[PDB]
Amino acid sequence: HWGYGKHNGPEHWHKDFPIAKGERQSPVDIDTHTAKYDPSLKPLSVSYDQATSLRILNNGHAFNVEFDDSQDKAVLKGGPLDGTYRLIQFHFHWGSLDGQGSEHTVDKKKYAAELHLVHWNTKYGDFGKAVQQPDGLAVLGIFLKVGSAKPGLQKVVDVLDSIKTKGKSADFTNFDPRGLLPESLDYWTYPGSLTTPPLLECVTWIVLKEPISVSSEQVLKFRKLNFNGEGEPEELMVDNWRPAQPLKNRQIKASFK
Ligand SMILES: N#CCCN(CCc1ccccc1)CC(=O)N(CCc1ccccc1)CCc1ccc(S(N)(=O)=O)cc1
Ligand SMILES: [Zn+2]
Repeated sequence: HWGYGKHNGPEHWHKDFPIAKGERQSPVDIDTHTAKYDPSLKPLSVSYDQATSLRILNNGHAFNVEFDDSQDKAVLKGGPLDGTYRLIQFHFHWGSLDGQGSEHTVDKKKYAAELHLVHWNTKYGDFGKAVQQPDGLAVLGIFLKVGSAKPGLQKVVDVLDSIKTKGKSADFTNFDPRGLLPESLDYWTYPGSLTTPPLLECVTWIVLKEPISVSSEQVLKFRKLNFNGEGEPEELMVDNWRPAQPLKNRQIKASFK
């Protein structure tokens, strides 16, 4: 099955998922000099005060912090979006070294990791229906660079020992995702896709310009996770990122001058 290795990685995905070579694939390189300021874009509205986290899961490709999305509790609105998008989960992509790990790049620069806060358009009723729609999802992407620790990330870091291997989950209630945001909500936006199989072209990408800083020790703990299940040979969960895909007939818009 698909993964991030030599024999099942991104260059192989198109055989099972031909949309891998489609017209609106993600991630992409964000060329900052070519992105155009769009004064029509509204400020983002991130309303996470009532978020209800439930569980953290190692799914064999990353780890997901899952939320209760059966009501409008933590929602994303505004910016390029029409309607209300409910937070369902967040996860990260990261590298084996501090100079790689992000999926999006900025003027070809790779960050150490990238956080994805995944939201779905409530007009489609459930997440499975939303992924079948060109405007079904909104993913808020946030770059991580290595420097000072992010205090709001530590509760995630400290539970990773309990979900080392594929298929392990742990209770993860009362986690506040507002502690993972940078100061500025300035962003770039473009129409794209899920960055893993099934690579569905259902995502409005909103990528924040300002990275958050995490410590070397925090990212080192991400790198102790495993792709494998328990009782299988250890394969470290590192370099779980897809590289930049062709922009094709798309324009990246900036919320800021
Ligand atoms: N069992 C099992 C796992 C099944 N998942 C969903 C469970 C679900 C939840 C609500 C309603 C229906 C189904 C599957 C699941 O999540 N994805 C697969 C596509 C999908 C979505 C919904 C239904 C079928 C397939 C999305 C995974 C995904 C990939 C990449 C990014 S990224 N890097 O672009 O942000 C974000 C999220
Ligand atoms: Zn992702």
